[PDB]
Amino acid sequence: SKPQPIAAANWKCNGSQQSLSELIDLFNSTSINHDVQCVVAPRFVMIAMTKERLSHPKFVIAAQNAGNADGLASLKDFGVNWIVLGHSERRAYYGETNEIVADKVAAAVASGFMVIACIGETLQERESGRTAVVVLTQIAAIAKKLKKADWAKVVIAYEPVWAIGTGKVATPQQAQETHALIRSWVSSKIGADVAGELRILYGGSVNGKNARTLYQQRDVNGFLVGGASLKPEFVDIIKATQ
Repeated sequence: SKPQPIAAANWKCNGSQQSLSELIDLFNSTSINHDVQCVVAPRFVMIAMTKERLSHPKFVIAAQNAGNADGLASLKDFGVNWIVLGHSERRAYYGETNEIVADKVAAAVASGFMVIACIGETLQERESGRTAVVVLTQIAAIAKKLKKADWAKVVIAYEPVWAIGTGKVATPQQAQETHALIRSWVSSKIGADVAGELRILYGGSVNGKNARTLYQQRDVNGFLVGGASLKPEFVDIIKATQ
């Protein structure tokens, strides 16, 4: 049976204090009837106001990236206990190595954070048939820096770069193939119980209309949402996870 689903909002640099405060009031006033962990990641300079205003018991606040000693101590002091590491984008755009993100996941877990690590291929890798190789390389790099017990604090988000902000969502079939491959590797290499309890979320052009038929697939455990998370339809994406 599936582990607890997650619905995560990444606001990037978008929204004013007023527009974001309207979304928070909507979230606060929503009755959620099933078991789900909801996550909101505001820009750094909006973390304090979000902290003060967000009250729903099924919601936690996350930071948008954390590159060690430095900012981890600061975020921990401020009450923030989740981080979202956007590696598929940073790799594609700037050349960020797989070892860098692996080291960040390990350092965050050792400081007590829950971590959503975003892994994924480029348009060019997908078209050349290399999705499996690319994705398996990323998960393997992360695993090298972890011990078995650490996996309880890790969540994977499959976020192919061609689906981010483009309007081109993966089909339920494409998401299921990738999620199944990741889980299979984890079962063989790390352990069968670890694999069964791992959350694997899908991200890239998720919306209120397409979320339900993505969630039905065997190995999909929730969503990472960018553009549509700045809109009332985020509540529909939460409801799609049952």
